[PDB]
Amino acid sequence: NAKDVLGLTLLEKTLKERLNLKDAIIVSGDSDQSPWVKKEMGRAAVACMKKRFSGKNIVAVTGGTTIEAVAEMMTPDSKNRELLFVPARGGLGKNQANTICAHMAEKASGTYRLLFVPGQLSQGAYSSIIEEPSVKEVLNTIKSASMLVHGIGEAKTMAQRRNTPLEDLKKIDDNDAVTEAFGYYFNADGEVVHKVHSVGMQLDDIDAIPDIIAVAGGSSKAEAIEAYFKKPRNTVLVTDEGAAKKLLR
Amino acid sequence: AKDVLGLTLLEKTLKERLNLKDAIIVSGDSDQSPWVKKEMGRAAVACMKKRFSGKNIVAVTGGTTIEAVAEMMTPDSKNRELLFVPARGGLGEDVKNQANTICAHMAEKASGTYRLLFVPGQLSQGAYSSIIEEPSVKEVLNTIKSASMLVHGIGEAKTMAQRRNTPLEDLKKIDDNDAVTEAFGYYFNADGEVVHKVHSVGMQLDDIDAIPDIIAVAGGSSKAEAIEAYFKKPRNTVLVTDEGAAKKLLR
Ligand SMILES: O=C[C@@H](O)COP(=O)(O)O
Ligand SMILES: [Cl-]
Ligand SMILES: [Cl-]
Ligand SMILES: [Cl-]
Repeated sequence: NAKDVLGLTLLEKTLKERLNLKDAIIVSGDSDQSPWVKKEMGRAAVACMKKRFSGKNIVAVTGGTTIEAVAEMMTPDSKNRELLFVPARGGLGKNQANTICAHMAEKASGTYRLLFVPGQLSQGAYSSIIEEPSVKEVLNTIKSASMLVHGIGEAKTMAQRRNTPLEDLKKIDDNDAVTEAFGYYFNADGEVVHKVHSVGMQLDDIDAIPDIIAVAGGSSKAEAIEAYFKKPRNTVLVTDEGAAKKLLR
Repeated sequence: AKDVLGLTLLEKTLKERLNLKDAIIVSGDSDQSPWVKKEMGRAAVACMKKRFSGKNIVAVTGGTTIEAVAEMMTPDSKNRELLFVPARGGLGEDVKNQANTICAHMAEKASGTYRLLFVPGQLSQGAYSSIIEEPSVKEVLNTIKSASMLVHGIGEAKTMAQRRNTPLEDLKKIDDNDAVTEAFGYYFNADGEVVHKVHSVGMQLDDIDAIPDIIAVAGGSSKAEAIEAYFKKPRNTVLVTDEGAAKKLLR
């Protein structure tokens, strides 16, 4: 067996003993060194998604480069189950999840619904917009997600990449954020320390989603991945040896 | 990973079909996706390390697939002794694809040692008779006879004949005799029978019987027929391949 000779089976067993994980899927290599490893995580994640699909599916997705790799490897479902894709969230104050969710849907021969992309407005304007019947319909669809597919990032990297207010950068630093996922920053114990001003999915909502698949790897993410899974998330992690071996040794 | 990708079942099907000691299959098709050759390299390396003894004499062939094995080689964590030797040579490859080049790269990457052997293919009878008696050549031939492992590729006959410097007379022979696969300078027909042997120093086909660990690394859809034909006879070999080849073979 390939997974036996590469040592992945024993490694996945141990990663699941260590982290709060429903299951672990580890591909060979370190994506920080070998770019194509992101594509193999993509392949593995798609295969995992397809094993979990029910007859009808609403799949919420995030917008980072590893989820893009999942979209690129997406293929139509052999079982022809019904597939609607949506972004898990949209920022307030470009939505990259929108791009990913459209690409993934086209690749799966599914359908999708995107979130509005507003200019800079007052809170009152945003509050009025989210109650608009057309917008509310997409938010309710996101609330009904049967699956979430998301990345995990280093906190400082994510906060700098965005256009994060100086007040919030200080909050993020001062509260020792180390990891980021779906618009939330968490500390080393996996506790929320800051949330991006967003619409769509909230951390409390993940509890009710039957299938959550986190796709994240590379040796530079070992600490972020460990922190995120310091609490139970009922999540299957698709990762690589880069991250898994650095975490476990 | 292999579970969700269906690779675990594919490997069992392939191992049975070809009578292999083991089959290891990686995701995708190296004909569409170049990185897949790198993953075959990685899996081959793991395979080699699983089978290393305390002291090792590893015979290596050339070609771009074994070069990918070399590229993916890393030092042994158990720090076992590793000497790499080219299994033959004088096969008419450009230097970049010669066993003598690949063996040295693999040794470097493994932090092992290596022996050089360069004896080109089209020496006169007199020059060839004289060169094979030179101490450096005789010594390395003896080392090759002692190989504890062989790592080799498998090619399509036509593809190999074309890439190599193959004399007009021998192309006809390879074609007339319906060769469909090639390995370490032997061309075989669909039944795994030798139909043309390249004259060269070093390991001969009968010698592989005494090598206890043989790892064949070859993939891509274009190779399914060649892989099938090579394994028509018992080879006591582990095959490292990809979805591109295995799925087409079992089609
Ligand atoms: O003898 C078989 C190999 O040289 C095949 O070369 P390749 O790995 O470039 O296909
Ligand atoms: Cl790697
Ligand atoms: Cl991502
Ligand atoms: Cl839409």
